[PDB]
Amino acid sequence: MVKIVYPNAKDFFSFINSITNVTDSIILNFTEDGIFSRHLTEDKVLMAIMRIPKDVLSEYSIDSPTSVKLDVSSVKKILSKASSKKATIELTETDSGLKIIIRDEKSGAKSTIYIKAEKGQVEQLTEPKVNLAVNFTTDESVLNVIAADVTLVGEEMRISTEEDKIKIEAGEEGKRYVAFLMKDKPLKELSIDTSASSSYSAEMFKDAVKGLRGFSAPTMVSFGENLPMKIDVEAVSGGHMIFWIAPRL
Amino acid sequence: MMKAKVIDAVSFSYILRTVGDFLSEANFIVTKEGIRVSGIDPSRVVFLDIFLPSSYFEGFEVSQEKEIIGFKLEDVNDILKRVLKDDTLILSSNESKLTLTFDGEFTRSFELPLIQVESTQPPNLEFPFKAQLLTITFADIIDELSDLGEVLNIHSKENKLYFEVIGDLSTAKVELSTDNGTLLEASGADVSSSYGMEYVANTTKMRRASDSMELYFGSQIPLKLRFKLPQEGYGDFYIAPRAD
Amino acid sequence: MKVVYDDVRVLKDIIQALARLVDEAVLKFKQDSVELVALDRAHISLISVNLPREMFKEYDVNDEFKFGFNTQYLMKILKVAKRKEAIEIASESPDSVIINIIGSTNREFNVRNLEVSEQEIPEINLQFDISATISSDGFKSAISEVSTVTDNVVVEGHEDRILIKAEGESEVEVEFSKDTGGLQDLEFSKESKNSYSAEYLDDVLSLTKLSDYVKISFGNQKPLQLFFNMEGGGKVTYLLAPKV
Ligand SMILES: [Br-]
Ligand SMILES: [Br-]
Ligand SMILES: [Br-]
Ligand SMILES: [Br-]
Ligand SMILES: [Br-]
Ligand SMILES: [Br-]
Ligand SMILES: [Br-]
Ligand SMILES: [Br-]
Ligand SMILES: [Br-]
Ligand SMILES: [Br-]
Ligand SMILES: [Br-]
Ligand SMILES: [Br-]
Ligand SMILES: [Br-]
Ligand SMILES: [Br-]
Ligand SMILES: [Br-]
Ligand SMILES: [Br-]
Ligand SMILES: [Br-]
Ligand SMILES: [Br-]
Ligand SMILES: [Br-]
Ligand SMILES: [Br-]
Ligand SMILES: [Br-]
Ligand SMILES: [Br-]
Ligand SMILES: [Br-]
Ligand SMILES: [Br-]
Repeated sequence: MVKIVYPNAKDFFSFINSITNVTDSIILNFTEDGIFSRHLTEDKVLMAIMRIPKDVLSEYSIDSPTSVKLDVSSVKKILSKASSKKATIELTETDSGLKIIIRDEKSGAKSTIYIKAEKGQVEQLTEPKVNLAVNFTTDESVLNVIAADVTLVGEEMRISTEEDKIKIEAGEEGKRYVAFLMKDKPLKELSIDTSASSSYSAEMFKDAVKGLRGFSAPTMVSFGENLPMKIDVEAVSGGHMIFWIAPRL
Repeated sequence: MMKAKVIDAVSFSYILRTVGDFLSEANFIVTKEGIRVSGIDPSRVVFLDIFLPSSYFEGFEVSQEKEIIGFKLEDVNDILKRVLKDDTLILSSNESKLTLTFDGEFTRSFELPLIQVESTQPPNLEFPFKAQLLTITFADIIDELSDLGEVLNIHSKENKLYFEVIGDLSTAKVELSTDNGTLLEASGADVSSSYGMEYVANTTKMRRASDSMELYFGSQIPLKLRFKLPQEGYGDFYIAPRAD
Repeated sequence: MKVVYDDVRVLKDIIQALARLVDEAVLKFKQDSVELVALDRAHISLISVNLPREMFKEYDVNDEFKFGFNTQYLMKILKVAKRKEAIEIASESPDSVIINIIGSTNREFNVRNLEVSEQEIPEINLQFDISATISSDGFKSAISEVSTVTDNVVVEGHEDRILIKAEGESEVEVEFSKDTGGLQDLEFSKESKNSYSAEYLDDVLSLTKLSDYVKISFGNQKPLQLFFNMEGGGKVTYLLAPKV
């Protein structure tokens, strides 16, 4: 038996949907610690990590750890409409692959989706070992405003520290963009260890933050001097959605 | 070098969105009394005239007697579509750049290089009929009718205003009067005219920047729509009548 | 004749389905009720509507009046109303129908009456192997989910559950049973299974807004019946032939 039950189908689908902004071929890893999925874009610039620990899970049964290789290109439409905040989500291994079971408490509907899937050896979860000197907390809505602003103006986003302020720049010709984020305007939290500055792909930042729209919890963003950007959110129902963005240069 | 701050950035953005339906490029004409935008559409049926008095702005400063700031409506509107619910807006300029700065949640600033836009202004007019009404009443009715035909028929009868769309196996009609409460004031002769529905329907976004409006028309003379903005601002739209 | 109904929204939900099914239809105003029976354009399904006079605010119909209309056109009229505003349908002349959308402003539509040829469909009583009553919202969700992956909605009936299914490249099954509490009522005679067009089921999904529950009836080699019992005595039935 490989079997997990997550308390909130809507939160769970937000994870699946985030990972989908990178690929439609998802690999779910059922480990001794819970479930995770990690995928990179073709250029290796954007990394998406879904990490759901077994303690936030309402049911858990993983006799032998496995990876499961799924194309969700066609089933994600169903998952999208069937996932209600009032529904629970079950993922169970079958001989042919996986079965997703959604139990709607409101409509009393039980939606079962069978997916063919290859089984593999469970891969490992490693994140970069870096010290990111700069920290701030905001919400999804702020990050999505910024993303839409920068992508309109250019293809590169420069983020830097300017004395108790985070500065964001874009545009590489006539049209420019500048934004300033500070404590309480709108930052929930801000920690500037040492002056730091970095540049990232605007498209990649937009794809990273576009997934966070399903999460209302505080979002943490960390970066360093010519280092990756980490974007981290904890779902209300448990688990983390994490994005790493490789720096330019 | 100028600087003008609008507190209600959202409403301001809907004025420019409306202008964008008629024009590709325009000039902000900036003087000590405020900002003016005028233009004629490609089909030459509509002339528009927007005036935002200095007092319309929270802050207003100019360095020149007359500053002309040319812009592409699509580009200015792409930026204005980025506006947040409670943002204030600061328009500022120099020789090369137009800057739009949103402020509220946080501070965000966009720069557009100026472009060279050929200037505009065409032909004071007597109208035999004038109506006054809430902009939302006008907007609702015109949105509803705009899907029903290509021509809007307007006529007055004993100080009553009628909007008509004559279709296939149907005819749509609305009666606007002071008695049924849809008009605030109406006065003038019994006249009749028709106008392009597309042009009239384009002005309906002014509902977000205007509470009150004035309507003037006559037989074979333009439809004038004046949308009253705060502090004596206006958005005027003159629409030529369809050949009789 | 003259009728006044206070929720044009309910009428809109019915005509929407009807407009997805057939070009022209007839609203038959009789002494006790307004009736509508229509075969879709391809003759594979039947839509039936009964609206008892009790649900109308005003009902002056002394003899049968036939309102023949273009379904797409009437759909345009019913959409000029947004929230809870009333609709008036009147007619002095048999060739002309007056529709009034009553609200902030009164919208008046003068419609030419259409001579739609009808086939006085026989009042057949059908024997179903199963009748299951589930939430209308649940039904819509199940149909929406299954339709994304198939054109063949397989419906399956047992003594304790009804199932809505896709069988093919993507296997999906939505269950409403005893233990899920999704089953409000069930009349069981025989174990049933049949497939129906997803396209035609999608055409009528607006009907799921008329009632809290839908009674679903079918059998092996039997057609699919959807019954919507509305809270005014109103009755809507959709009957759909087996696929292909
Ligand atoms: Br493991
Ligand atoms: Br975790
Ligand atoms: Br989706
Ligand atoms: Br429900
Ligand atoms: Br290490
Ligand atoms: Br997304
Ligand atoms: Br969340
Ligand atoms: Br535009
Ligand atoms: Br500059
Ligand atoms: Br000009
Ligand atoms: Br004038
Ligand atoms: Br005159
Ligand atoms: Br014209
Ligand atoms: Br609008
Ligand atoms: Br003219
Ligand atoms: Br009768
Ligand atoms: Br009856
Ligand atoms: Br749905
Ligand atoms: Br039943
Ligand atoms: Br079957
Ligand atoms: Br619907
Ligand atoms: Br009935
Ligand atoms: Br029937
Ligand atoms: Br069929």
